[PDB]
Amino acid sequence: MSIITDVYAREVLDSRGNPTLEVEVYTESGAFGRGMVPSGASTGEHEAVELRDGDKSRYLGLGTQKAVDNVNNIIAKAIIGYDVRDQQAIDRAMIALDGTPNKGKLGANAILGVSIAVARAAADYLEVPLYTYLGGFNTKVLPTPMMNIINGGSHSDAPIAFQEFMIMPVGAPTFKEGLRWGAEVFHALKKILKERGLVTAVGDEGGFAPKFEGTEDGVETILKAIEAAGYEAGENGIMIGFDCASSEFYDKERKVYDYTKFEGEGAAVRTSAEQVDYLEELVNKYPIITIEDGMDENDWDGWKVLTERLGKRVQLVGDDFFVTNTEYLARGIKENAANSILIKVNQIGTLTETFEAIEMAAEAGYTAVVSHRSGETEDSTIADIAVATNAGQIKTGSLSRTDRIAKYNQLLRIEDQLGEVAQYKGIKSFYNL
Repeated sequence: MSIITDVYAREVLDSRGNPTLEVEVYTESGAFGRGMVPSGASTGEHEAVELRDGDKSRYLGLGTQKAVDNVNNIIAKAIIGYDVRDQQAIDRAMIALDGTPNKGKLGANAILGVSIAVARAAADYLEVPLYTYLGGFNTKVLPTPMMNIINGGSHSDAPIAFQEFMIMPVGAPTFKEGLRWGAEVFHALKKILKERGLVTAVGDEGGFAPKFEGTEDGVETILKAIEAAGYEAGENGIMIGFDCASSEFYDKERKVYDYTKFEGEGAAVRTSAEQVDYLEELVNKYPIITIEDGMDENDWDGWKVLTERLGKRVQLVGDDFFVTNTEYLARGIKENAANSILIKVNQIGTLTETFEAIEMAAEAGYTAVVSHRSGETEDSTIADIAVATNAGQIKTGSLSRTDRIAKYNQLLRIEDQLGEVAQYKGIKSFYNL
């Protein structure tokens, strides 16, 4: 009755028009779950591998017919017959079935698709909301969102090194209001960009990549839009964060942060020690609450110095530093590097391992920030994961494009359902600080 009778994958498209897959799970009783998988770029060899077809005549080699076949031909027969509620047993079964460390045989996308589909089918079976199924009875914290409002780095032609600039409505009373604050600042910013004759078309995540003069111009324009929408810049209103993605401009063989990469030949070329100083400059100069990948993915002492210097004032998120991998998170914790981790579900491949990463972080006093990918789908599972774990934060995009807005809407539904029980922690989300 609760027993899984069908597991079926198919090829669909992500928010960038590139193939991905979805899986559907049915129980004998007819309970249904669908899991869609986002795109996963790979950073190193120590991460779940998304399986692509490689046939360059078709979708530029980005097809997923192989992963789909793996679900239908290998995984389905293995998993069919399990109770839909045995999430852990099922995920482990799939890890063993693949038998390789990076889930490269069956594909991390095939495995995750099934993991999510089973969880959602289980919730449907039990007739409870997904966050309840994942987290148990004590789910209640709506996440303070960090919203990608301006893009730099490779996602831009402006002389800015940092990949993302985000706003966080840490001063809002509820998620619903916080979401409105973000939306309003976003519309004010669009208005400001039009006035300056800058481009208001959006990137993968719904933000702008305007031809600013440099990093200071960008930040100051965000501050402009924050004031224009009528909110405070600070802990009582809206604060700012970075995804530096500094690995993208780290010279491995010179061991220095080379800004000329993205900011032209006048740009600074900084040693780790100087990288930490520049970040500190910005933190003193601006209402910065969070900084992601401020150091290089393998610059472990650089991370240690940064954490020593700002770790008590600022959230420091390891994204490529940790790649949702508890082996790396464990070392960060031991070595006092970072105080936050970016959780990308498909960077690891199962919900079970995902939640293990979230718990390891939390128990070390680190925050876990559930994250979108560049290629998204109409799925909003990470909304439920964020609430399920009372994580307190989420990173799921700017305030346009349904590939982002779907998560925000789902969060609205969850808040609405929790009623008086819902909590929004704002600045108190940062228990790592």
